[PDB]
Amino acid sequence: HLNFLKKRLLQQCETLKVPPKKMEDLTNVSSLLNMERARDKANEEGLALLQEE
Amino acid sequence: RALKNVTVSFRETEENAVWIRIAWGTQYTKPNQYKPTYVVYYSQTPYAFTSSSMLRRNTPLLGQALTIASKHHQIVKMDLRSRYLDSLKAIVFKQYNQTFETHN
Repeated sequence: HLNFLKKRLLQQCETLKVPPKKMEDLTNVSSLLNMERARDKANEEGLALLQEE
Repeated sequence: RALKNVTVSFRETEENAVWIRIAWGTQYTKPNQYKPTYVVYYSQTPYAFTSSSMLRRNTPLLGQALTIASKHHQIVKMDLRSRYLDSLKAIVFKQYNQTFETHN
């Protein structure tokens, strides 16, 4: 029954329509988030130092 | 204080010369060791030689650093480029003619 309802949900997702969007694979979500957090902090502190000077 | 990541290496040799190797970088990149910049400075003289490798992006910053560290006010570039450093040294210091007439 689980595989049956899974295939049924696959069909229901196939019949659905949605405006297009774009992204990449799901394995690199947390890594990219951490890199973006680090880059944001670095850019913020650099901009703060430059502004103080 | 201008940039964030930058490597500077000094070498003080006789003939009153200081060799400076600079590896450039910014707040979001690491210093690039493949494209360095070489500077030869002569103490207490208004002249300094540089290797034209990548300073086209950071020329005003290098000029400011040179004119501040050496206690000067202005800096300008001469219309004299050459691959032979000794020839430039002899021409700029105008010591290519070393013959003087004397009876002694």
